[PDB]
Amino acid sequence: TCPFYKKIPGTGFTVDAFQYGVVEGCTAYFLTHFHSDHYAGLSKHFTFPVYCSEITGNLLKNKLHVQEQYIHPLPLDTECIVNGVKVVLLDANHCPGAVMILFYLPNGTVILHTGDFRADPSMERSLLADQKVHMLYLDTTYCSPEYTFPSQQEVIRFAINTAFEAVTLNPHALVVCGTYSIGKEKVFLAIADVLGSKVGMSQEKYKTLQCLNIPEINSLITTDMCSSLVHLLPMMQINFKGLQSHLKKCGGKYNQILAFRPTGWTHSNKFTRIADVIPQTKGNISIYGIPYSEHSSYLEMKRFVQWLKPQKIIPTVNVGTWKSRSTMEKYFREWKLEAGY
Ligand code: NI
Repeated sequence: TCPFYKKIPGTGFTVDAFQYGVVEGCTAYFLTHFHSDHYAGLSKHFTFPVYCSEITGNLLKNKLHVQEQYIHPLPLDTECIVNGVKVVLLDANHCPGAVMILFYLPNGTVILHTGDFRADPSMERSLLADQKVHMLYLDTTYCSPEYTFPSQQEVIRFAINTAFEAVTLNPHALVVCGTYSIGKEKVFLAIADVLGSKVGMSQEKYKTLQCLNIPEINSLITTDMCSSLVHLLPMMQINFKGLQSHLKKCGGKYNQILAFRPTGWTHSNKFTRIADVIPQTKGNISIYGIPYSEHSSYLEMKRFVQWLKPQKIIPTVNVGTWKSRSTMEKYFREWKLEAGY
């Protein structure tokens, strides 16, 4: 059955709760973003109302084939009414179309659900600042002090300079970026822009990108692999064997590959800075690991929560074991004692 952390008290609303069949009492199902864990169970066979951003609605319509009658897209930063209750969708700074939801309950309680988010100080000057938030449903993916990572902009700068140098040294080098879902598009778009190229990709991936309301998108991406010097492949193919194999397929138009694997955190965040990063190399193929994160680091998460000062925190990630929950509760109490709420 639907866990309590996916239910919004004193409404018949749920959030990211599509895998439990019909939820008893639920009149509106919210979807924060189009990542398979959160949408799990949604298909063309679903027949209840789904509330979401416009981008998330495009994806539901075109990729999952959910019938149009059940998709209720809402604009961002706008007070809207859903089944008699005031809501606001906010940018979550996660992947394209990802939202946080602010719920103003009839009794006067205010609840923020973050979805998946990368906390940022620009969130301290949104509609959130206008009133007290009593309960927070929090993306706790990286809720432990070891999880540090650079800014998105540091990582992009590094990727840009690396790619430009390599293709100026060898104009027959191909650049490859690994991918498995939406998110982290700035990586391949910024590399292509510095090389004066479109991004080449499969038909299914192009169809996904064509849903995301990216300005001038038709000038940036193509299905003609031949005509482009940046290619997207599945993350699973970003290894020496998969990359040599792809290079054979391109028809000797290229004689070298430089590849990037955007990952989350991995244990080499604890020593290295982004400027020290060096690739793994085998012959004419080099693979760079770059920690481009779309989740809050420990410090960004802590800052956001200490500003917000919620009366109760409800974790939404790593809640499956008591050890994890216990560990998280310890950090929440520390934050509260330091900040005086
Ligand atoms: Ni996500």
